[PDB]
Amino acid sequence: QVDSSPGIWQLDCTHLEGKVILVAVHVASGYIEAEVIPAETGQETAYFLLKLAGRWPVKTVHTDNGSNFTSTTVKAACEWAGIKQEFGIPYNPQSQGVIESMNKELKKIIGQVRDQAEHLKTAVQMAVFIHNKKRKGGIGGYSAGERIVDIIATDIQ
Amino acid sequence: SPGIWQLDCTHLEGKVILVAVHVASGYIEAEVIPAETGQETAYFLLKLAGRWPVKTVHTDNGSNFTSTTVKAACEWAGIKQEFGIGVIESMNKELKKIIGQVRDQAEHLKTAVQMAVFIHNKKRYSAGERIVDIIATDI
Ligand SMILES: Cc1ccc(-c2c([C@H](OC(C)(C)C)C(=O)O)c(C)nc3ccccc23)cc1
Ligand SMILES: Cc1ccc(-c2c([C@H](OC(C)(C)C)C(=O)O)c(C)nc3ccccc23)cc1
Ligand SMILES: [Mg+2]
Ligand SMILES: [Mg+2]
Repeated sequence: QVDSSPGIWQLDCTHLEGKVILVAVHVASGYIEAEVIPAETGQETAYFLLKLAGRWPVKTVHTDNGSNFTSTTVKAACEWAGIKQEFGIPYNPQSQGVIESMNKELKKIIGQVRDQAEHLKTAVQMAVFIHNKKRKGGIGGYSAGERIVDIIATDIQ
Repeated sequence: SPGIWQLDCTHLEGKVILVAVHVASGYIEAEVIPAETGQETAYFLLKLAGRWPVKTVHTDNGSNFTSTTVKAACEWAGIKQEFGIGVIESMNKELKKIIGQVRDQAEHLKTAVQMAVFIHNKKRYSAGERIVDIIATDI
């Protein structure tokens, strides 16, 4: 029911200190990318999608019906880059549940490191690093950053 | 080799473009930064370090690259910095060539920069496929 194909991503906006955090999760691996955007608008979300599309083979982006995600400028970026958009209810279990859990875990890590940085965006990037490098499943287990690169490499191969 | 990166700043329309190149694959990441300072370069490095296993960053002697803030980000993330000692200079020349082709298609320079990064990394294996394979086979 939850699409874990190598090209599937879940995106959503979370909030802290009156600021907007655009977060993306590569569903199958748990790898995340986050950015603090000045406004919760299509222009900022489309620029974020353009950057994400340049690194990974993004085939599908699952979002809620938020005005920034359903905007013309996001549709133009997804269409230009060759990405499919799927809209669902905010926090729905099939297409928004993986990003819901990642946002909750991301906020927990930001709260731990917040003291270490002056700006929120810095603490957000420190928390993204900590999340993507954390090792899951036993001592010799792999991290999200290692899982994404392996999932995509074995998908190509 | 799997963790070696090169960083440099190029300029267009009075704006600063911070460009990273994964030497072994030709994969690039670029960002338009408001100022050519340590703060902007350290934030960019913090983002890059979160996706790829960056072991070394090679740069020139530019004040933004030799700053205490960049050193603090590299020390925190566990990255080694090397200064002086032309992969990024060829990538900055190719990136400007692609931006010039697509510049008409976008209003903002940053958008054209990201469109050019997409075109470069997907060209085709492609630079985007080479990085992911180099790192997966390294692991
Ligand atoms: C992991 C980490 C990296 C850099 C800093 C740092 C920051 C941070 O901001 C950015 C540069 C923009 C990343 C911040 O928000 O604290 C600042 C404003 N000045 C500094 C001065 C000296 C040493 C370090 C810094 C803090 C933590
Ligand atoms: C690949 C691509 C995606 C979106 C645009 C786009 C932009 C651009 O900016 C971002 C939204 C921030 C990407 C830009 O700089 O031209 C703007 C300001 N208005 C639009 C209106 C209608 C359709 C598209 C756009 C341009 C290129
Ligand atoms: Mg939402
Ligand atoms: Mg220079």
